[PDB]
Formats: sequence, C-alpha cells, structure tokens
Amino acid sequence: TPFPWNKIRLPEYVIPVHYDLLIHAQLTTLTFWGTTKVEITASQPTSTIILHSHHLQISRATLRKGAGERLSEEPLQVLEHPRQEQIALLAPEPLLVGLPYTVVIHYAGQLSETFHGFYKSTYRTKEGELRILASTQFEPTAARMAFPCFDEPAFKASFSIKIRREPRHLAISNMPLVKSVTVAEGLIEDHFDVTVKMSTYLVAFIISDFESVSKITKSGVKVSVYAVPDKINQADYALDAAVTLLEFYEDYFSIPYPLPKQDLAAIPDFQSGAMENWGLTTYRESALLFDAEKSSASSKLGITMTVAHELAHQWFGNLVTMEWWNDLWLNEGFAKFMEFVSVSVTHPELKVGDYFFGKCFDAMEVDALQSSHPVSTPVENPAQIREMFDDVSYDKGACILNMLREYLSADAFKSGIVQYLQKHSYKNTKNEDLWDSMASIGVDVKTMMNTWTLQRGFPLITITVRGRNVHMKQEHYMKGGYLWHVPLTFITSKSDMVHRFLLKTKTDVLILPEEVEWIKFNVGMNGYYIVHYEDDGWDSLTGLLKGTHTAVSSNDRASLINNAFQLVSIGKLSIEKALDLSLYLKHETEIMPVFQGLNELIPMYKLMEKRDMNEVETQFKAFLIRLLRDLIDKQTWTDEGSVSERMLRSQLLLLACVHNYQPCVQRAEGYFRKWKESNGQLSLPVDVTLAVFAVGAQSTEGWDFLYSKYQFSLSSTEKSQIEFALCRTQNKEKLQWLLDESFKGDKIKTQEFPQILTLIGRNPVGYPLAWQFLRKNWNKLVQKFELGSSSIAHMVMGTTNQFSTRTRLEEVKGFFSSLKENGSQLRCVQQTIETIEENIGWMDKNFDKIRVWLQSE
Ligand SMILES: O=C(Cn1c(=O)sc2ccc(-c3ccccc3)cc21)NC1(C(=O)O)CCCCC1
Ligand SMILES: [Zn+2]
Repeated sequence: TPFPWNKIRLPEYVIPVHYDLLIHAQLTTLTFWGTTKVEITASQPTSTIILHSHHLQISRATLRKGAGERLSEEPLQVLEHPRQEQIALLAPEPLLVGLPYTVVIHYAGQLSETFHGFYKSTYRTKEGELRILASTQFEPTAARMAFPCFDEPAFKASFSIKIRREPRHLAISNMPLVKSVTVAEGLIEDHFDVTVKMSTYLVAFIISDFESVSKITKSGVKVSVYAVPDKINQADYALDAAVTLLEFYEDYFSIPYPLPKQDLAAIPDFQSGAMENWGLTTYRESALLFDAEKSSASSKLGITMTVAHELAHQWFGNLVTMEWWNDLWLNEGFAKFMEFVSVSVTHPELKVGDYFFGKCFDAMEVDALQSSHPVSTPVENPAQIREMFDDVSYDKGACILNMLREYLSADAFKSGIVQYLQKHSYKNTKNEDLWDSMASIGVDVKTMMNTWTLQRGFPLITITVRGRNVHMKQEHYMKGGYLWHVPLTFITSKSDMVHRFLLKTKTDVLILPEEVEWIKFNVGMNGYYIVHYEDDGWDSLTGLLKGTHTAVSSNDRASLINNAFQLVSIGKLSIEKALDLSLYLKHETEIMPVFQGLNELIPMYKLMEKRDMNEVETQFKAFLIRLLRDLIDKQTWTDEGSVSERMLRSQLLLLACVHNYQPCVQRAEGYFRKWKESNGQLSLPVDVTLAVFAVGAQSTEGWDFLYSKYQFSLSSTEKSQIEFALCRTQNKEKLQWLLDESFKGDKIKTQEFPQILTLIGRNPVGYPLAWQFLRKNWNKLVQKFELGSSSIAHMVMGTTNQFSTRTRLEEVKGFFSSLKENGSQLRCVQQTIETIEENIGWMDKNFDKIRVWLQSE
C-alpha cells in the first residue's frame, strides 16, 4: 500500500488541541516506551491522519470518539514513510468534520546516543561511579523522535506529561509536579500539570539524580537551578541572575511569565549552549555553573548572557513563535538582542553594551560572501532548518533590530514589541506581523525592514566631502542592484551630537552647517553597514586616531579598524594604508579596539602558518607583539579590575606567551613550576591561568601533569583552560590522542570535540591532522551532531577556512562533492569554499606588499 501523502509539510486540515504523553524510560536498558493520546479535529472529511514519527516502533494505534458510556474506539492501520519522517493512520470510516477525536498510539524507542531527541547523558561522581540520566533536546525537528506528533511549530497545543520512573530517580518537566503515584513493578508515575498552548519543540523532560536550589521572584514564580549533586554548589550565580532577569522581562514587556515555575538545568552532555524549553530551560554545565574561585570573567559574562537569552525566549519564541523556520530570526534575533537590552540594565557592572557591535562584525564576515542567505529565506527539510541556527539569524538578526531601535527610538521600539507580543500571544507570526506592530505606534518600517530581511548582505556607504557638501552613496559590499533604507548616523570635529540621515536611495547629499576637520559615520557601530571615505578621508581619520584617539569612542575606533581592513579586501584601501592605521594601537588601552585589531591582524598570520612563509610569519608576529608591547608590559598577573580589564589581561598574556615574548614566558614558567610543585593545590589567578597552562603544556612532563588534573576538575573554566593548553602541543601523537579521545567521549566528552577539532585545526603544526580527522570520521560525526547543525558548520570552517592554496581548495571541493546527499549541499561547505577563494586572492595580492611593509616598519 503506497503512502498517502507526498509532501514534507503535513496536511493543514487535521489540527491537534491537546496531547497526553506517557513516557516510561528504563535507564538500565536504554529502552523507552510511550503512549501518546492526541486530541484532534478535522476541517475536511478524511479517513487518514498524517503525523511525524522518527525511529519509533509503533505497536498499536487506535481512534477514539466520545467519552464515558459513549466512548467508541476504532483500530487504525499504520503506514510509515521514513524519508519524510511521517506515519499515516488509516481509519475504517471517515472522521466527522469539526468533531473531537483522540488518536492513541503505543510505541517503543531506544534512548538516542546523539545530543538530540530523548537522549542518554552520563557523568562520573567524584567517588568514581558512572551515573546515567535521560534528557531531551527537540528544537527544531526532534520531538518526533520521542513521541509521534504534528511536529511543526504552528501546530500549537497543550501537553499533559506523565513519566514512569524508578524511585531512585527524579523527573522534571515543563510544568510543576502535581502527583506521584506508585504503579506496578516498583515504578512511580509522576504527573505534571498541563502546559499552556505551545509548540512541540518546547516539550522537555529529564530523569536524573539532580540536586536543586530555588528562589521566588517578586511575581511569585519559583525559579530553580538543577545540577548534578557534585556541582549544585556552583548554582547560586545563575539562580540570582535568572530571578533578576525574569523580573526585568516581566516589567519590560508588561506581560507576566505565565507558568508557576521556571527551571534551569545543567546537563552533563549538551550540544549547543542552551535551550529555552518553556518552564525547563537547559544548559551546558559551562553555560550555567559558576565557581567563584576558578571561573573566568568571560564565563561569568557568558552565563549571564546565556540565561538572559533563554529567558528572553519565554516571550520571543515560546509565547509568540515564528509560523515556520524560514522566519526563525523572529525567535533568535530577538533573543540575542534582548541579552544586551536586559543585561545592560540588570548587570551594569558587565558593560555588555560595549561588546554588542562585535556580533555585527561576526555576521558581516559570513554576510559579505555569495553563500550568505537573506535573514528570512525558504527552508523545507530538517538539515536546511538546522542551517537557520546561524550567525545570520542570531547576530545579523540582533544587529538589524539594534539599528531599527536606534532609528525609531527605544521607547517607540518597546511600544511596538509590547503590542506585537500581546497581539500574537499563544500564536505564530511571520515577518510582516512584526512590521505591522512596529508601525502601529504613534513611521513605516515595512519597506526599510524588508530591505534588511529579504536581501543578503549589507551596503558599503561611500562618503565624499567637499567643504560643507557631504555626498553619500550606497552599493552592495561583496568579496570576490541591491538597495537598502540605511539609517545613517554621524559625528564631526565640530559636533559630537549623533546626527541622523536616512539614505533610501543610491545617492544623496547633505550640507553641513560649517566646514569640519573630519566626519565619522556609523556612530558606535549601531548600523549594519561599512563606510569608505574618498580623497583625504582615510588620512584624516588615521591622523585623528594617531594624535587624539579619544576624540571618538572606543567602539568608533574599533569600527574604523574593522572597516579599513574590510576595504582592503575589495580594493578600496591598500593593505599598507590599513596597516599604517593599525599603528595607532601602540597607544590604545580599551578592550574593543585592541580585540578588533587582533581580529583583523591575527588571521593574516594564521594563513601564513599554513604556507611556506616562515620569514614573513615570524616578522609579522614580532610586529604584532611590538605593537601591543607597552600594554602587555603594563598587565598585572592578578584577577584585579573590571570584567573588561580582566578579559583584556588574559588574552594579552596568552598572546604574548604563545608568541615567545620572553618576559611573559619566564613569568608563566615560574607560576607553572610552583603550581606543579604544590601538586596543583595552589590557587593561581584565573586571568593568568590560560597563559600559565599554555606554557606549561609545552613539555611532556607539563602536558602529562595538566592532563592528570583534568579528571578531578569540577570547574568548567579549568577544564576548558586545560583543553586549550593541551591542544597547543606540537607532539602529533598527543594531538591525535586528543581527537581520538574526545571523539570517543570517555576521557574527554564528545560535547568538547567540535572545539578541540577547531583548536587543533588552528595549531601551527597539527592543522593537517584536524582536516584529515574530519574527512576520515565524517559519517560518525554527522550521525552524532547532524547534517546542517551549527556544530558540523563549525567543524567544516574550523578545519578549512584558513587554507589559501589552490591545492587545499580542490581538497575541500573534492571531498565535499564526493559526499553527494550526505553533505555536498551544506551551506557551510559553500561558505568555506568562498572563504578559501578569498584567502587565495588576498594572499596573492597582499603577501609581497606585507613583506615590504614589514621591512620598512
Ligand atoms: O589565532 C588564534 C585563534 N584565532 C584564529 O585562528 S583567527 C582569530 C581572530 C581573532 C582572535 C582573537 C581576538 C581577540 C583576542 C584574542 C584572539 C583569535 C583568532 N589564537 C592564537 C593563535 O593560534 O595564534 C592562540 C591564542 C592567543 C591568540 C592567538
Ligand atoms: Zn535562542
């Protein structure tokens, strides 16, 4: 019998209203069984129900109608279409239109050995015992691997979840536990309250031995953090941050959080950073747990931002959800942007607003290529949907919202998002709904925002000044006809007020009130565009940075560094003039422009490390250390100062040590020796630990000692610092061991494999091993992480995007083309191919220019 449905999307005429999910997981055999009951109505007569199911063995399906004495069951025949991830349920007679029915399905499955679906997670107690837990990760399309369902985000429904478990385990889910009942064969059945109407991807449940801590918000919501017993003492920071951030969002959106509780659970094995399941947010342990003695300043910032992101989704994603994955940015761009809006208020000590523009420069790297996609773009299959969780949806999405908020004003933007969330509560939206809500305040936003969401890329704005006359032009910036409504901003030598000008056309002109010495567009880098200055413009701005760099803000200095190097790539500014501009950094003190200088200069030597360019590579590295020497020498070997001062210290000391700057190497060697001689008991300053460990791991004894401490560590920061240091070894047997062991997952968890593979891909001697490992183990890596996942994208780019020869380019094209349906069409593959093509052209054009410039410098 042929399958009676030939589309990837489900039929629109059978709608669920409520699910009752009964799940029994047997953690000793890894088998699980379920009974799903789904209440549906049909709007057109049909005897066939199509729904999603993947890797579930269906034992029986029945169709119920009526209740009590009028209950009429009818058996259903089951057909499956595994490629479409669907099942078809066939009734002996047609369903009556508009009447309620309940589909009852009994099935079994095996706990996934991946990081998605209903999957197995493990950890070892400090006492040595292996413990097994079971957790969920469904977004985007994995709910169908745990229970059969209408697994598309616009088929919202309420869910009543029941879990049968052993008495030794605890179960938690989206809603509060309302009753626990003893059932047959020594099991306990937990009943959770019914959820509000929501998408299937937000269902969650965890069977574990977790401990918890709790705190109640001003609104009466019970917030808890869950973690393994050995790590619950690390939960207080995230618990306090979650309460503050949930209270912030309730007041900000004027819409209370609707559930009685909110849980934040640290899972021992987790693929992404975190997930926003309504009432049960989940995290990597490194994204939630803070050790006041060993955690880094960057990890404190990261936990705060991750918690802010997941809590923003309770409104942007959960309460209001995109209608389909083509508009995933409505969830992700908003949640990413709301991290900065909220944390700027709740944790002013972190000064997170200063870092926001960095996300925009990240998006511009990918968005300058032809392989970029518009923010809103069509997707159909699960691999294509997973590809939407990328820097375009998250970072470009947040950046265009920041640009829109600055254009409309914060208050008008806030009014628009409140109307949007209120109007579409418990429903789904598309792009046009957001523009309609923003326009309902009091400005047409649709034409402008369609230019930023329906076209890939961004514009280059060119400025030409002749006395008081300021000529403006826009063109698509591309490496290798578009038109936007660009909300320009500028300051000048005579006015530090932020001036605004909306450029809606190819060119325009404005007349300054009086002549100026300089003009600087894109103030604070709040706009998603880059700027070129004709004539003496770049000389004026170079002179400004060299003589009075505090004339513009730290973020404005970072924007000039980024844009100067971006203009070299398209032939608008020579590499010599951009390097001449970078010389001002000898007097720079602030983290954002120093880090932006590193973001532009470091990749140049990473390309050289993989070429026969030893002499120029050494000279370029010596130039970089000489450039930042005074700032490096000023660093104290302590944990003193602001979060920015701590992050700047850590990276400068690590950079100096990696490049053999003897004063820093000698000090790191001394700390490592005393730390090792004290059997690793001694508390080192966290901010110098990366440099200390990276130096210490350069000997066989130091590498072995560092690895010996890894198994006992309960600190996510310390484990990450050890992994980084071990990956800097130049012993290829140890590099291959790190790849083999993290791939296996026993001594180093597989959740660390993508980072370890990229770090070894960036090791000056070990980089060929990482690309070789990815090719050899491709099938197993795809099975573990999934085609289209951000993890696979990061592995592809991490192992190949610093190649710069035609031979390496053909290796990449030839390998990925050979995969056919198992990877040849990945967007990350086209992105890395275009990046290598740019690297080839850039090195061919600029290598000798840099060699000559270094000799003159
Ligand atoms: O090069 C890299 C990694 N990396 C790339 O591969 S491309 C890239 C662009 C920017 C940065 C970066 C921005 C800010 C602060 C600090 C770094 C880093 C980076 N790491 C080191 C190295 O392998 O030589 C080793 C550690 C110290 C830094 C240098
Ligand atoms: Zn998100």
